[PDB]
Parts: sequence; C-alpha cells; structure tokens
Amino acid sequence: RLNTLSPAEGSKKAGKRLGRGIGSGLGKTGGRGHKGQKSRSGGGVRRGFEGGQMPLYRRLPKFGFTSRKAAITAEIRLSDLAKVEGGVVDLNTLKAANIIGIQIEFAKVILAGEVTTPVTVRGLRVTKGARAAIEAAGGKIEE
Amino acid sequence: PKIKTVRGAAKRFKKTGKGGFKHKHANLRHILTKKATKRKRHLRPKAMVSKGDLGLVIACLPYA
Amino acid sequence: ARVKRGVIARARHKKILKQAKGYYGARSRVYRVAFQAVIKAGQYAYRDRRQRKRQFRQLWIARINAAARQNGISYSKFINGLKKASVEIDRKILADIAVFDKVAFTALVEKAKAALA
Amino acid sequence: NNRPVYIPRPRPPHPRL
Amino acid sequence: MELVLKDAQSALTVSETTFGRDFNEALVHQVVVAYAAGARQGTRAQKTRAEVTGSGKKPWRQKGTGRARSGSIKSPIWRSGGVTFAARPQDHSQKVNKKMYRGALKSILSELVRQDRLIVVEKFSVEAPKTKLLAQKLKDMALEDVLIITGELDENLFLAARNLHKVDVRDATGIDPVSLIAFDKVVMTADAVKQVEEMLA
RNA sequence: UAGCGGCGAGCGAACGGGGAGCAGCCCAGAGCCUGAAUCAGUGUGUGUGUUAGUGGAAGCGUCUGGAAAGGCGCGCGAUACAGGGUGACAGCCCCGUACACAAAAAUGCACAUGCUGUGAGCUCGAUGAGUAGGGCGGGACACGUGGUAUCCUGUCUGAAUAUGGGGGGACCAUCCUCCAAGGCUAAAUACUCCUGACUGACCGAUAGUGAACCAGUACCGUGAGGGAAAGGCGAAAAGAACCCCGGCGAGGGGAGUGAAAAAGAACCUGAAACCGUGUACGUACAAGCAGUGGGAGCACGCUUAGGCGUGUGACUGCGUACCUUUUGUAUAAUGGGUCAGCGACUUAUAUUCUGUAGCAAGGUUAACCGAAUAGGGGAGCCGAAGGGAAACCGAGUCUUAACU
Repeated sequence: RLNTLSPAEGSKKAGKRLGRGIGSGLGKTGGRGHKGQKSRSGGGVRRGFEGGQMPLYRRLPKFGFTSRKAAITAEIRLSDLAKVEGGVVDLNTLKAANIIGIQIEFAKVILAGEVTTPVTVRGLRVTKGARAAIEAAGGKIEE
Repeated sequence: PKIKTVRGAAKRFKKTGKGGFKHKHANLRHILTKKATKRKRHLRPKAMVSKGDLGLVIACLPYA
Repeated sequence: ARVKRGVIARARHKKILKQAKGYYGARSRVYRVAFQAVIKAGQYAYRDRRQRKRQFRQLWIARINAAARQNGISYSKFINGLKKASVEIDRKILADIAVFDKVAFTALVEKAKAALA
Repeated sequence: NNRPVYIPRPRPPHPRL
Repeated sequence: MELVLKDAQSALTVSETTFGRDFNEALVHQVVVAYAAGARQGTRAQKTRAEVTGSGKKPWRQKGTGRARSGSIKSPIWRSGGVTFAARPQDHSQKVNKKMYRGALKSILSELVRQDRLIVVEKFSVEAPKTKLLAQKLKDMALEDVLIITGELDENLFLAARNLHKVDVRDATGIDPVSLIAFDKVVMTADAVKQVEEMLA
C-alpha cells in the first residue's frame, strides 16, 4: 500500500519557477518588471526607506523609558490559580506549577473567571474582582 | 540569522491590543511660544499610526 | 540530481524541423531559422482560414455575374429578383449550377426576371 | 578556439568633432 | 475492541481508540514522507565560482577586444568551472509532532486490523538458530513477507531471520510506520501487543 | 531583550535557567614525624588491539542462443542472498561474506609486581610594592567619553597591608561577598596533510578535483605565476596467414578469425550543422521575408475502375524575419554565421500571510540522554488582559482637581 498514500488536496502548490518559457506565465524577468533598482539582482531599499524623505521612524520623537521592575512582575489568572498545589498559593510554589517563571518576584491576581475550589493566597495581590471571586468560592486573603 | 529590530523605530512606536501602534505627535519639542494653546493641547495625547505607513512600521519592528 | 537535456532538446528540434519540411534553404535545415518559418506559417494558416471563405465568395459572385449577364441580366438585379421570389439558394450552389446546368440557370434568371417585373 | 594573446591597438583617424 | 487468534483461539482485549479509530489519509502520508526524509544524509556538494581552482585575473581587457566582456575564468557560463548555485551538505530531516506521530501509528494499526493484515498469536520462538526452521514455521502458515514483532528480542529469533529478506524481526519499542506499511503481513505476539498500548497510550 | 549608536546605518550583552564534563593543588618556612599517599623514568607478568594469515556451507536436466548466470522442471545451504568477477541477470562456478581460529619478532592501551628521583601527616607562623589607586594619552569590555563602573597599557606619581584591602555600573553611608600584585592542572571543545572500513534521492568524461588517459604534464611568461586537450575494439587478439592493384608505398578488393569487421585498431552506440552520388517533379520573359489559401500537369503506389495517399508544383489572392529597448521599428536601432553540449530566481536561519494536518485554553519542545527517525527532556517560547512614559491599576485603564 506504500504506493497508494496521497496527501490532502491543497496541501501542495509546487512553487513558482521564474524565467521558464512564455506559456508558464511569469517568464522574462519572472514578475519583477522592466529596468529599475528593484529589478536588479540583489536590488531593493532597506527597511523604512522612503526614497530620501525623512523616514516615519525619524520624523516622530522618541518617548518614554523602560522600567526594570516590569520584567520581574507577572499577572495570575483565576483559572490557573486553583491548579497549583492543593489549596495554598504563594509567591513560591508557583514556579513549580510553571506559570510565572523563576525570575519573577512580583505577582497579581486578576479576574479571569472559572474559579471553583476555595484557595488561600499569601504574599500576592488580588485586584478588585479576584478578591470577590475567591471569597464566593470560599478563599481568604492575608498578607 | 534572526531579523534585527530597527532600534530607532522601537523607541517611537508601541504596539496595542488590536495590532495598532501609538506614537507621540511630532511638533511639541521647541518653538512653542508662537504656537496656540489649542494646537499644543491637541498634540499632547498619543495618536495611532495611519494605515498607509502601517506597513512600513511592521517591517521595521517585526518582533515587537 | 543533475539532469541532462540532450534527449529532450533533440526531440523538440526534430519536431520543429519535421514541420518545416519542404521549405527552401536554411528554413528547412537550421532550427533557429526553421522555428521562425514554422511560426510564420502558423500565422498565415490562421489568417488564410478566413481569407479562403471570402476568396471563394468573390469567385462565386464573378461566376454568377458572368452567367447572369450571358442570360441578359446584371448580377445585382438577378440577386434582387431571387430575394423577391423567396429563393434561398446561396452563391456556392448558384455558381455550381451555372457552370454545369445551363438550363437550370436559365430557369432561375427567368424566375428572377418575373419577380422583378 | 584560442583567444589572440595580442590585441592590436587602433588609432582615431577621424576626430569626428 | 476484540482481536481474534488463529492458533489458540483466545480472546484479547484492546482499546478501540488505538485499534478501531478512523484512517487519516493526510496524517499518515505526512509521517511516512517525514520518515523517508529523515533517512537521507545529504552528503553532496559542488564548487561555486569562488571554490573553483583558478585565478582572478581578467581573461582579457574590458575594451578593444572584439568578443564579449569577461571577468574571470571561473564564471558559471564558462566551461570547466562554475555551477551558479552549488549544493551544500544539508539535513533533510523534518519535525513531526509527538501526537501526530502517535496518531499516524494508531491510524495505521487500526487499518491493518481492518484489512486483516495483522495476525496476533502466542509466543513466537525457534528452538535453534537455524534459518531452515524459521522457513518451515512460516511455510505452513502461508506467510512469505512478514514482520515479526515480539515483546522481548531474543538472539535465536534474530539470527534465524537475518538471512531471510522477506522476513523481519523487531521489538515493540523499535516500531516505525514505514515497516508496518511496507510489509504485507504483521505478526504480533501477545506480549508485543501489550507494550504497544502502554507506549501508544 | 536591556543597552550602545552622525540614537543614522548598524552593533548587541549580562543576571538567571537547562545540558556535556567535573579535580583540585603547590611555593614565598621552621619544627615533630620521615618512602608517608600521589606522580615521572626504566624491568618483569596477565588481558586486549595493530603489523603476515587459515578454514568457510549448498545444482542439476531440457529450451532459446556466439556464449547462459535467462525461461521451464525438480532439489539443497543459510549465525553466510553484503559485494566483485565469470561469453546475457548466479545464495548453491570462483574470490569473498556470517562464523570459528592464528603470532617467532616489534608495538599502543588497562592492570599487578621491583628499582630510581621529588615527595605524606600534625603545630605555629607567613600569606606576593613601584604594586593597588591617581593625573595625562590611547585600547578592550555590547557600552563611540557620555552621568560611565570594570580591565589593560605609553608617560608622571604612588598607599594600607589585615584593628587591612577589593567589588557590588557616577558618587557617599550602611550592609553582603571576596582576598589582587607567584605559579601548575586531564574532561567535555576546534581541525584532517595522512591510514582502514563503511555510506550517499552526489557526478558519470564540456560533469566530478585543474588532472579517470606516466597533469600540474604539454604549452605560455625574464620571473612570481598561469595552465590545457586527451576515456570506451572484442567474451577472448582469435589484431586479418595467403592472393591481387599499387612506388618491395599509402589505400583498397578478396580470403580467413569472430555472434557481428558499415566491431580492423582513424576500432561500442554514431545524432545535427556541413559536403556528396542516384531517382521523381519543377526551373532559362520573370521581380521582393521565399510562406500561406486556391490549383492544373507529371511520377509512384491503393482499392476500384472514381477517387485516396505520397512527392513535386506551373499559374494565382494575401503577405516587409526574430529578439531586445521604446510613445513608436521591415526599419538603415541593438544582438545572433550554423550545429551540438553547457548557461541565469538557489540555499541556510528567522518573521508575517494563505492552504492543509494534529491537538485545543491550551499548543510545542531546543540542547542533551537514548542499542537511538522511538521514548525521555517542558529549560524555554507563543496564546488566553489590557491601559499608562512609569510607579501603578485591572475588564478596565489613561487623560484631568473631575468628567455631559
């Protein structure tokens, strides 16, 4: 039967071959037009070039700054809050569940819904609705 | 090799939820005494990148 | 996977040269010239497939005009009489009748004359 | 078959200016 | 589902998901193609115009000569040196997801059962390492091209089938889609069957 | 990514995590005890490997044929149908192959046992100065002197020494960590001039190394240097005794060899351009891209006795090559003497979109381990939450004292 397997229709396209006859369609420059910079081998303009006009990424002013504290913080969903370990959640033991990462040292709990098992969170922050969600489930908040 | 982001572009455009980009208006640096408060006030908030030049922005920062 | 194109190329050239058989000089011997000759013959054949229809139409009209005048009527008058008499014989049959059957043509011109008058 | 190792150097008889 | 025997007539219980699922044509073909590509080694290369032995001296001056401009004796449009896009040693192996590999294997096993190309029997062994004995054992079973899959690999069976081209001896762990498809008949021992579900899961 | 950058083009980390592999010591010094472990060099003995090798299974009869290994029929070996050769395609004709053995002599590796040389263990002390640092000028760290830490150095200076000193990115204080200015150290890592075996969706004589043929040769250059072309008789030379024409030629015709000599060494197959001989038809009063449409006659064959086919083609209507580049070319614009061969959108890694396949609020592993295209490995990446320059807030957020 090894000579009977076939792929699904539309899985293959056979690619485009340039400069192979007239009837093949894109022959005689293979769809890159007549003379010009773009028609040359290796030709073209780099990213952001506008033909000499000041590029958009140069006409506009740079703004803001990067905060290092943002790279060491993460957000915790309610859906994944209850599948860490039993019913206790803290800054530690989330890395064991692999939902924040080793380097993260700050975390927050946001309202993502689908929380049923009552859980206790220590050392984390529950914004506004996470507090309500767990309390209905039967959890508690303490710092 | 992996593509290199245009660092200059990354300092002027920030990506948003629906794939757009926000940038600071480009006429509020100096020579401000002769400008009306109305024009300066309207330039303060960030604005979205136009459609025509959106394609250019995508190429500049393919990762961000 | 190197591919040699000797066999395929020779087949294509033979096919063109076969179609160029009978041409004069390099047009039947040299492929570069034979290909141009074959292509031009293709254009002429397409064009003359349409000129043949009009060329024969002219020949039939000339034959009918000669036969009708020999009977004492112009071609334009003769055709008009047939249309008035509701005769659907086309030029090809009319020319054929004139060449072979003179009596049949004499009846036709007589019929055309009656319709006109 | 063999490239002529020597290429003669011509002259401009006709300035054509 | 239920797998019948032809010698002991003993019932066997096996999950229908791994032996009674539908046959995925597209999925199986991709795995088979991937397996063939992984068998390549791609040990080839040519020399570009930079790697061809020669010198960079211009064959002749740019102007004055009556013939075409030339830059080097190693240009690809020149005899004895060239190859515009020379090949390099490359790896043709392609990635196949674990689940996709398992799914194709499950699909293949189910269809072998459907086409009755898979025969389950009790322990299959040969008393002595003799190809003659193995040939006799397969002759009375009307089998000529068979893939013997056993839970435990024994040198006695391995040596007996070594000189038989049409016969292959394999372990459950070392099972590949191509072998199952290629071979006309597959014979699996009771032990060999059990390990399949455990690894397939 | 953070950063650096005429903040342009571009350059581009670290911390931390997962793997491969892991090994720690000595001097700046005295005493007690002194082969006390570990090392290097020379003898002996065991094992293994290299340098020669040995044995190595099993088929015959008919048909075609120059010759069978082929077809047909019936057998046997296989821990050996991996390969090569043999008059066409051999598991059973030969060399080999799996397998089991082999070393007088020389050798690398891992051990045990002797000799030589430095050398264990404990107490106390010591613990690297023109150095660290600084001024000036440069260089290296992703970091271009910038607010610029850290390292190196040409030049000029110059400490403390453990109650001391260095670092933690200007700098200061507090804390944490380490001890420079003396050295040694296999493993995982990089490459193949060379040797053996094995493999290839690598090439098959204009390809593949420049070189399949005594090629880096012939040849070119004063020289450094550059640098070709050229493979194929047949199974076996059985390579044509002898005769004849010819100049005791060349070349040829016979004869013979062979399955084949239009396989005769100028040798397998033997295409095209190009050059010839023969046959049919046309052509010496007719003007041009040489064809096309119509078309008489003639010469060959076919059934029927009329045409059908093949070749030629008087006469006649229409008709100024191809490519390229151009608003536009028969153009007197470019390119091509012709034939054959070669000759131009590829490859690697990333990113986006489309199709398709798997799984699905989940998806997927990389290196690596792995008797290994399996299975492990979830480090990590993408996605489910966004807003703000940021802190921060959060289905909201930012803006503002606050929003109709």
